[PDB]
Amino acid sequence: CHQVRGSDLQVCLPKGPTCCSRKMEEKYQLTARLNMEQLLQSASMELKFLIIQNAAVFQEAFEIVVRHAKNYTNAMFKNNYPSLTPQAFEFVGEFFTDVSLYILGSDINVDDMVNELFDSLFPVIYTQLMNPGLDINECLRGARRDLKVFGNFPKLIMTQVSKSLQVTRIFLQALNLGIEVINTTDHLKFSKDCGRMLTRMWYCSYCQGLMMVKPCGGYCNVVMQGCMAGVVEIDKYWREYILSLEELVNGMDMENVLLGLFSTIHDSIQYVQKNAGKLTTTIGKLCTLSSRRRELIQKLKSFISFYSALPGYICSHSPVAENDTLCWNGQELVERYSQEPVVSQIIDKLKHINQLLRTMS
Ligand SMILES: *[C@@H]1O[C@H](CO)[C@@H](O)[C@H](O)[C@H]1NC(C)=O
Ligand SMILES: *[C@@H]1O[C@H](CO)[C@@H](O)[C@H](O)[C@H]1NC(C)=O
Repeated sequence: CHQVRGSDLQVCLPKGPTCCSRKMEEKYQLTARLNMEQLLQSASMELKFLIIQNAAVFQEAFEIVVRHAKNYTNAMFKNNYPSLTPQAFEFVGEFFTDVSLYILGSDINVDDMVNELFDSLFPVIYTQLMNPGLDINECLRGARRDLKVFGNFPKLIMTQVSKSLQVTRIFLQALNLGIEVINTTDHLKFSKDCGRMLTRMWYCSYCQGLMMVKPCGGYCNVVMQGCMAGVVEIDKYWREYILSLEELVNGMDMENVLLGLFSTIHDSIQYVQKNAGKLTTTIGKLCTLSSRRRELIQKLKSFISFYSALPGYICSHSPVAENDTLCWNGQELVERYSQEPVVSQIIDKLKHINQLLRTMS
């Protein structure tokens, strides 16, 4: 043994003498772990950055659309229903606040936003528009629904906005989930047998005192196919996630729906006032964007074989003798080579988001 870069070892199969002890064997084991990790990192980096890019852009683009709709809706109220301000400035803000929250994954029930909106809207219509001239607020909030003053305008808005806010939410959910599974890949822990085999493949030749010999490609594939056995099962679910995503995008907006809200609300106010006469009395008694989507799907399809091409990536981006001549077989230099929990969580997450994508478009 010159420079290197009995027997009681536990990894390197000792044909006879050996250059390395049990302690240098443990060194070689940890550097195999570090090496596999770096390689997995490099495999997943470009795809990870792609989805990180678009998740950040699309989130702001959608946030811009909500802010613009809020101000337009606020301005339309200020201009057409000044008697309803400043109260309108408050329930419009309440609604679009929940819009963004619902878009970004918060537990928000759409039927509320609409119902809270109309529950807040009706008392100020009654007091300021229908019968001009504080303790009686809660009665009017209850009579709004008990007397169905807006007809089916709330249901109409409910379906108008729930369909458009659901697709936008799920699109952001799927982008962030892809980041989360791909980022999990470079942290995948493998079996101890795989680690011992990786050590034999990459480093045990130095223990026999060889300097330039590389492992056989065939030996690398048998080793890698054995290491990535659970990982390759993820391929079919990843391909369905890509295709389901491509389905959603080809089917697509939220701007028109949210911009159109004031028009629908205004007609709902007109409906109510068509009944002010009798309604007062009873209440008296009672009381390039699309271009970005395309380019993302284009780049995303180029990575559709990520999990199936992964073992080949590790073998090709490490020194191997793909020729299978004068190569290291794990225990001797040969002339020609002859012969889950975390994974299941990735599966489950891909299954869940793939249902959500399917049943949308
Ligand atoms: C548009 O709406 C958003 C809502 O948060 C607000 O921050 C922004 O200042 C508005 N722009 C105006 C009022 O010019
Ligand atoms: C990636 O995974 C690591 C470890 O699991 C975690 O610390 C990090 O926050 C994750 N990053 C993203 C963007 O998911």
